[PDB]
Amino acid sequence: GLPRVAVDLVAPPLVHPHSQVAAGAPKVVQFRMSIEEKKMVADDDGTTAQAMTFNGSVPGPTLVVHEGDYIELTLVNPATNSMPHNVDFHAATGALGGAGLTQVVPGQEAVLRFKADRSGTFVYHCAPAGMVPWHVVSGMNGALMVLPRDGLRDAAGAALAYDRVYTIGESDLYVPKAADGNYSDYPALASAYADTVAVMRTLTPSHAVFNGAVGALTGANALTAAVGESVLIIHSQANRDSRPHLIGGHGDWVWTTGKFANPPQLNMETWFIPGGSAAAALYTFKQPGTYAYLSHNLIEAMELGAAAQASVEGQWDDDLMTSVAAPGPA
Ligand SMILES: [Cu+2]
Ligand SMILES: [Cu+2]
Repeated sequence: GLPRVAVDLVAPPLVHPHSQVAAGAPKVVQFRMSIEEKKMVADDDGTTAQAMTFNGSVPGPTLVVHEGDYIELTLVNPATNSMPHNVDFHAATGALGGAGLTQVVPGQEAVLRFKADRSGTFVYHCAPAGMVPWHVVSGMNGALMVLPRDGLRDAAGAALAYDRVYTIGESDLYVPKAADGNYSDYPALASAYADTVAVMRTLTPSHAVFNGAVGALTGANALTAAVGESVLIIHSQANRDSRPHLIGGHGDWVWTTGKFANPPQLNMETWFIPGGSAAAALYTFKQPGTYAYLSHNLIEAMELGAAAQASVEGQWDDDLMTSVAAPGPA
């Protein structure tokens, strides 16, 4: 040289713691882680896944820181576981972131560282190579954151714150288934892876868720818171896207993317885220119750898952518302 520281861690959702613102210164821271893977479951048924894551968871844791510172871481892976991992982151720169370096494987571880710177929230995440895615888716991753320183614121410136936171894451896833358908388962892882891837491719897823598962957150777991317060948430895723958212518520513020620187825106519703990344947112618450957271789409958330838741518490018122018446027628 510166110172360283360481831281711790925791888981888711938651975161851891821381513161925101511161013163312180830167430184470194540391852381560690571980891764784981595982397986688981896712848802418830059971378913588961495996896953992966870182620690464990888903898602892863886250871381935171611131811106510147650186861271460291370480891573581881273980052994046990297986695978490897690583881571991437987001954030840172280079390588990628770281991744390469880281790677680781298983056992181983490583560480780384870176620175942171930137711121816111962113895522881481795995991867490884091939694977990455697977990972891332598974788971993983877461876120871271850163824141610134010162713280936151618105647109214107013113310131713102928251319290718381938471975270968530888412895742997505894927697973596967067977033939018958258923778914497947496985154990281992690887076986698973292959287937896853295938578924993734386708894309778608398965588932988504947130954290892881478904438920987771828721118840217990778921988350928481218260018414018033514020818261923151963150878321894441890675891958894817888513968106877220928451428911018731718204956112317030935112951122978305996340870163822171720117512105935121316011218210828203838802947112977104993217895937990868994360974111964141814131818221617160018112018323119470529960718530838821978631995404919205628803378906995815518811268906797948994503878502968741947261718771718251417280018181119521019535016025616002019522019823017146119631229804128825016577
Ligand atoms: Cu991994
Ligand atoms: Cu990435």
